[PDB]
Amino acid sequence: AAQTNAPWGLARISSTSPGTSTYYYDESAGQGSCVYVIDTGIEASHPEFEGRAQMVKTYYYSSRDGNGHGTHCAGTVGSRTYGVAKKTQLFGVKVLDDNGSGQYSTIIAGMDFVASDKNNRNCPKGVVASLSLGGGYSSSVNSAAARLQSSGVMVAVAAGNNNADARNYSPASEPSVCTVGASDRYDRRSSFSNYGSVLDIFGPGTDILSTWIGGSTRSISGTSMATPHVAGLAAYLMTLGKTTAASACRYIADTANKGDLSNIPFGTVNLLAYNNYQA
Ligand SMILES: [Ca+2]
Ligand SMILES: [Ca+2]
Repeated sequence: AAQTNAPWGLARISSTSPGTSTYYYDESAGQGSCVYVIDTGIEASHPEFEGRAQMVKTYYYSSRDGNGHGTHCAGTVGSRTYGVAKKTQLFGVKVLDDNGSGQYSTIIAGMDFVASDKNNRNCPKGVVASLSLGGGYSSSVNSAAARLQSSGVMVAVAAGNNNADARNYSPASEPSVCTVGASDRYDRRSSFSNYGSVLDIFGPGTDILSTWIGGSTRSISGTSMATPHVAGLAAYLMTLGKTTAASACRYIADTANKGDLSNIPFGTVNLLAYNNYQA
């Protein structure tokens, strides 16, 4: 299948070179997989989700996304127009308030919730969790991410936007999950992206168009945006049977575009997420 005039990030993950505008993907499109977006919530009623999104848990007064951030990330995972895996099922877990903030205890609870809740869902091709959040180092937050991964969920997390070594941020610094940096449309490391040996992979993160609240769209930047590209790609690959939740991060790194990025510090991987599609 081919989506013409796609957002640049989608085109980039289906190309060996920058500058293309078509997103090439297998029609299966993540059908049968499930992605939990652990964030500010998801505007499930947005036409772009086609009824495939639902809120399953909130830690605040409402399950509504009053911010936009969660809806944007969910859109990059699985919206019709802006999504990597266009037929996946999306589950929203609201651990961040409408200002985009949350305590570590709540974020941890949200991860442990997903590890249990997945056992109640029909996700035959597998389960992914996308965490576009983080803050300073916490061994408890890292431990929760490790638990979620261990329970059989592919965990993708943002590297952070401090232009620093991600070793000092959580859950970015947990080695067992998939830590995602951001790149721009000219194959440069995004100027804000964290780096370091704990990074597993890069995805598109600068000027990413996706869904927003109020049934709208907008373009924003961050490692928050790169992370759902990788989460969606994992769901897509799991549906194709190419990999499993336990080894998807490794498989994505193995099959990535290598050496394409510039402004990568020595010691950080030069790997860009790639779906290896061939018609
Ligand atoms: Ca290349
Ligand atoms: Ca890792």
